[PDB]
Amino acid sequence: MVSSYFKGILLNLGLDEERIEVLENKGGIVEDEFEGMRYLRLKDSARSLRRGTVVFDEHNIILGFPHIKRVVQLENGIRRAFKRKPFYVEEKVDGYNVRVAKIGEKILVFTRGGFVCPFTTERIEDFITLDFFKDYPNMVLCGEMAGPESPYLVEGPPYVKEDIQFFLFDIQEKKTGRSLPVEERLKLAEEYGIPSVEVFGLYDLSRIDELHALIDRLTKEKREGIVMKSPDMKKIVKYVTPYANINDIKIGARIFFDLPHGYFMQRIKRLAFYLAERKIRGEEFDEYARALGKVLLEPFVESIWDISSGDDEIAELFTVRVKKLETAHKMVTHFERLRLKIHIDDIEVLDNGYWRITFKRVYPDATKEMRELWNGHAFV
Amino acid sequence: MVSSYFKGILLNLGLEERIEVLENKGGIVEDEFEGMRYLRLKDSARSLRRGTVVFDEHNIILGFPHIKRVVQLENGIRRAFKRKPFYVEEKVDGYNVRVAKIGEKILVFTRGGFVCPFTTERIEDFITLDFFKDYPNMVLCGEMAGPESPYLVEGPPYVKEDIQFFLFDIQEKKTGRSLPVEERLKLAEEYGIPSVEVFGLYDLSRIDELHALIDRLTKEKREGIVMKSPDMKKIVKYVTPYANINDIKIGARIFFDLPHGYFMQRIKRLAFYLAERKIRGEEFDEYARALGKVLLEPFVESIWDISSGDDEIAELFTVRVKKLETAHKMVTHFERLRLKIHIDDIEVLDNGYWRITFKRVYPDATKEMRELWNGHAFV
Ligand SMILES: [Mg+2]
Ligand SMILES: [Mg+2]
Ligand SMILES: [Mg+2]
Ligand SMILES: [Mg+2]
Repeated sequence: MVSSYFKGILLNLGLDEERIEVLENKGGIVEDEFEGMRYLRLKDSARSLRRGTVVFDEHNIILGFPHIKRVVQLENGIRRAFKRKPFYVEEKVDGYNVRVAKIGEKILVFTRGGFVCPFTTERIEDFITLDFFKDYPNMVLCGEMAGPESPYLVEGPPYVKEDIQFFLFDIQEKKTGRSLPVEERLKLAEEYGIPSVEVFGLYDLSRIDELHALIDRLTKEKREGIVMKSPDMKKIVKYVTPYANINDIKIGARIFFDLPHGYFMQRIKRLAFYLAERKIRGEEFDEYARALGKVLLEPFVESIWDISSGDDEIAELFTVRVKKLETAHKMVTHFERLRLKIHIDDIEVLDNGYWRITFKRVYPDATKEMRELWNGHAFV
Repeated sequence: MVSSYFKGILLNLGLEERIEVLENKGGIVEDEFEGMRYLRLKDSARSLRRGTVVFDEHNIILGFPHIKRVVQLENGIRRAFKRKPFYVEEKVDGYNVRVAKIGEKILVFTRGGFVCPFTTERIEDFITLDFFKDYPNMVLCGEMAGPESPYLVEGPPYVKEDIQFFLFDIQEKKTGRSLPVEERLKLAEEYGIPSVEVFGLYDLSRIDELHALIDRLTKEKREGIVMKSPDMKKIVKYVTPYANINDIKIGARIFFDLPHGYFMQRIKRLAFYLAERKIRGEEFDEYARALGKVLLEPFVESIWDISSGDDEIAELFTVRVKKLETAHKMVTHFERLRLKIHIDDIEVLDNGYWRITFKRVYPDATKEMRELWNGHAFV
């Protein structure tokens, strides 16, 4: 299933031969390839090797990016995680996660599951300079790709007016995955001109009222929230705005079916805890209640009306810019391997010579369930 | 674990290897009420649904079948009934009971096959027993519904106190076969058995009057309808937007540890009603405000509750009983069902009945809600 070459490295990393075989049998480790380079991808977690870890050889091991725990009550979440000790507060940028690393003679960009993104890898030199990897070839840039022309999202931060951008939020060591302290990472980002998430400053529990004011401002500005980090990067907690929760519901409600478990309920819970913590009442409360009802029902009702007349499927349209037409071809192939039903809907050349590719992703299982229900299917 | 007497009947009913798996896994269990032992089917086995109870070779009470719902009324009718006629009955919001003569006793069973000590002791208050003198092999299936219920905190608006029985089926022992609608209604009248309201005989061509009926039931805070072919072979339910919104209001006080999809299924049902009826503008906005309010207001109120104090999320509800012993039997029964319920208040009514106020607490929902309020971090 997977070569003993890769199993050999997993052993040198301390993994047990018996565990390696179980992972191989269950598909928890799989082989993949990008432009001729073979690598092992961890679909499941293995000891200190997180999901999304990729292995090319004994040195080129890129650990998966760790999950970040959330709090839904900000003040008490800070007291529990940080006590009264200081922490950095960074913008949580709404995009997709990437890890950028020098592998052999190539710069590869890995998405969260450990796939090489052909779009982001081809265009990485538009978003960052590569001087960093000349000096720090054993280091991994971790960041968010975010913007209005994204291959993976249909929303983004409001200050990105076109195309897509990189926002550094961590620098990690190969093989160990160890994060540099915040201050060192920011010094490297400035030294190399690497675009960074916005750092709002150093805060602590005693400054909770300013943090609430920050959340309210990010809400009005249609931004997602914050990530709180101890200076040594050992404690990390996220917290999202009510806008993030309401807009996610709006986007998701067009599809409604076949979404991750709890997608809607978790966000309703996050809204209720925000409303409780901030003691919002009266007319202000009613505005949130009306907004929640609207984003649950209006996009869903609109899709029911759509699927009730015709053979059209529920779809999302999105665009990206590419330098070479071949890249668009590589994306369609990549989208299929990821089991997504995506095709090219439109192509245009821009005034700067980039191709603007409009993709259409359809949701056939969600469409089928919605249409069967509309056509009167009876269920227990 | 389970007697060879009961396993023998299960075999005579068509179930031998499956019987042993059921015994080992606890899918069939033995129970007892006032000295009568019976087998209860905790899981379904072939044509024997969950809630089937077995006392002997003859006294077999089949579990009540699930009823499929439609969320799009006009197309659901076209699919289920085509253009053939069907009866339309009120769906009464209560709990399901099966009433049967077992030996010399009249026992009342809830959906899972437990004898309800409350409904069994008081059954003569809700129905007459003449029916079982003439039809001892028949089972009355009905809804117990009202403002003083042991199992619900809502009920139909036209029941002003206590609780009432509403007949909706008459089934044969052992076979579970339902009598045709017209025959069940004639029996209900002959024996004075209270019935669910029958709105009449409808068909697809009368879909606009059915919509008008739904709108009236919503305005009157009633749950919906059950549609039945005259031979009882095709049965479909459809609930009002009020039922969906009020269920959410009730559930949102607790939010956690509820059945999977409890909220999402009702939002789905709300959306299909709004689509089918082409509701728009201000009328649409009223439904969106109502949905937002019932999701958030009870939930926020409970967060405020658990944030100031050490109290647990609780529901208060009352019932009337004739004997205090009955209240004692209910507390014991509630514990056996793994519910944290205790007696909060007791009073004697002007008619000599005891009104018992129970308090059910929700320790698992309370703990999760409180941990979240106290800043617990989670993936
Ligand atoms: Mg994100
Ligand atoms: Mg979002
Ligand atoms: Mg019911
Ligand atoms: Mg109800």
